[PDB]
Amino acid sequence: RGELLVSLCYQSTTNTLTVVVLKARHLPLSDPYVKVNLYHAKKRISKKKTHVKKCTPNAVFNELFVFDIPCESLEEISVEFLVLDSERGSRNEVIGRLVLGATAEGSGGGHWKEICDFPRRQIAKWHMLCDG
Amino acid sequence: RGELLVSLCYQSTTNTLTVVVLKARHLPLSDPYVKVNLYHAKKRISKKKTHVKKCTPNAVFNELFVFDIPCESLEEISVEFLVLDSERGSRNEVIGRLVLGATAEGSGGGHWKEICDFPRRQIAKWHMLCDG
Amino acid sequence: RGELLVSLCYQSTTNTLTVVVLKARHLPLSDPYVKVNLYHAKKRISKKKTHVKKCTPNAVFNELFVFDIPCESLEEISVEFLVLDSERGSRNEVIGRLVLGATAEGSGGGHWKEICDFPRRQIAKWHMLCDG
Ligand SMILES: [Ca+2]
Ligand SMILES: [Ca+2]
Ligand SMILES: [Ca+2]
Ligand SMILES: [Ca+2]
Ligand SMILES: [Ca+2]
Ligand SMILES: [Ca+2]
Ligand SMILES: [Ca+2]
Ligand SMILES: [Ca+2]
Ligand SMILES: [Ca+2]
Ligand SMILES: [Cl-]
Ligand SMILES: [Cl-]
Ligand SMILES: [Cl-]
Ligand SMILES: [Cl-]
Ligand SMILES: [Cl-]
Ligand SMILES: [Cl-]
Ligand SMILES: [Cl-]
Ligand SMILES: [Cl-]
Ligand SMILES: [Cl-]
Ligand SMILES: [Cl-]
Ligand SMILES: [Cl-]
Ligand SMILES: [Cl-]
Ligand SMILES: [Cl-]
Ligand SMILES: [Cl-]
Ligand SMILES: [Cl-]
Ligand SMILES: [Cl-]
Ligand SMILES: [Cl-]
Ligand SMILES: [Cl-]
Ligand SMILES: [Cl-]
Ligand SMILES: [Cl-]
Ligand SMILES: [Cl-]
Ligand SMILES: [Cl-]
Ligand SMILES: [Cl-]
Ligand SMILES: [Cl-]
Ligand SMILES: [Cl-]
Ligand code: NA
Ligand code: NA
Ligand code: NA
Ligand code: NA
Ligand code: NA
Ligand code: NA
Repeated sequence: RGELLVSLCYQSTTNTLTVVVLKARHLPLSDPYVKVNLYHAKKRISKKKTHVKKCTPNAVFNELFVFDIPCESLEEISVEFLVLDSERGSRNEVIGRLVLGATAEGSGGGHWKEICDFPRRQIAKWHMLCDG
Repeated sequence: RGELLVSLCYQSTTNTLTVVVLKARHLPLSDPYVKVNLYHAKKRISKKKTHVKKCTPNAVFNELFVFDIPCESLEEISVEFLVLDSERGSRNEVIGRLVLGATAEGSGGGHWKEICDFPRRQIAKWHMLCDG
Repeated sequence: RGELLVSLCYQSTTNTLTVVVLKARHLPLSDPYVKVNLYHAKKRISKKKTHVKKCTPNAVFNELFVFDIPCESLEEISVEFLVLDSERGSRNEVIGRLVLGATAEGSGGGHWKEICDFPRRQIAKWHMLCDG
């Protein structure tokens, strides 16, 4: 399913979280874009999406987004990244998915821990994409 | 007048200020670029400009600039951002303006305070543009 | 030989180094790209390259790379940047070179010192390119 490079920074004193969708590579040619959903517990509270890159298994997005965090910490916040193939005339297929959050299974888990442990530091990591 | 997303980082021990013009959105189609002027008190001491994005109310610029700061603090330094419409054959019109500095009125004010309070941290914020 | 703007951040607790190739200017028109080699002592342990920008003495690359550092510090690590002209049908010529490392001669030297002195801070600097 490929890999996705993302950078996040938690502005702890101002309750914002900045998320940069940097690049994807080794995607399963597709016309990728990335959708970013922000959840508070299980409720989606915000969504963003990048521009689409045409016909390529590797795509530089470089898109920074700013999220408002409606609570005093990231404990119940999670971020969902969806790499989708833009296709006219049909529903866009999910190429891969990545979740970061306090209970996220590994990759996503450690990156989120670091984000919470180091507020105000932008941290970037490559993650393997899962089925979505 | 739209909005402009910018990130700044004050390298206090080396007297440089890095300014990233990230994106504009909801611009009043125009062919936007952004000009960045740096002032020490009321004297312009440096200027930069981005490339132009063609025919669009939303534009990803992603342009980082490095400014030399000729004094030991940011107390008398201010940064002026101008979103302009590139038009051949006439003076380019100012679509909107944003000022950050110690006496700047609100948005620009708080972002600058944070920049001075947190040297070496890159901080990004959306700002409403004013008439210019 | 022109100049190259690069930003680096040493994630000291996780042994990764993030390197952003931002822009080149005043290049000697060429079709520039940048190759980035990582050395541990004198052995190349990783390599990356940007996309190429066509026919221009100034080029925005904005490419972030993540390097694994196989040791506990940056003492014996160095990073080599090569600005090359992409040319079909012949070996691509090196337009300029830049080295950052503990024993690097000046520019590269001070930027690397700052990188080691300020782990987790992304630091950006313009450097003059040398013959390569
Ligand atoms: Ca808190
Ligand atoms: Ca498609
Ligand atoms: Ca599926
Ligand atoms: Ca000072
Ligand atoms: Ca125009
Ligand atoms: Ca006006
Ligand atoms: Ca160490
Ligand atoms: Ca060429
Ligand atoms: Ca040579
Ligand atoms: Cl790889
Ligand atoms: Cl979607
Ligand atoms: Cl969705
Ligand atoms: Cl929503
Ligand atoms: Cl939706
Ligand atoms: Cl945003
Ligand atoms: Cl937290
Ligand atoms: Cl990584
Ligand atoms: Cl909006
Ligand atoms: Cl202008
Ligand atoms: Cl002006
Ligand atoms: Cl000037
Ligand atoms: Cl001028
Ligand atoms: Cl970009
Ligand atoms: Cl600059
Ligand atoms: Cl200050
Ligand atoms: Cl904001
Ligand atoms: Cl110059
Ligand atoms: Cl090469
Ligand atoms: Cl090489
Ligand atoms: Cl290698
Ligand atoms: Cl090689
Ligand atoms: Cl990489
Ligand atoms: Cl070190
Ligand atoms: Cl510099
Ligand atoms: Na939000
Ligand atoms: Na579709
Ligand atoms: Na300057
Ligand atoms: Na004009
Ligand atoms: Na590596
Ligand atoms: Na060649």
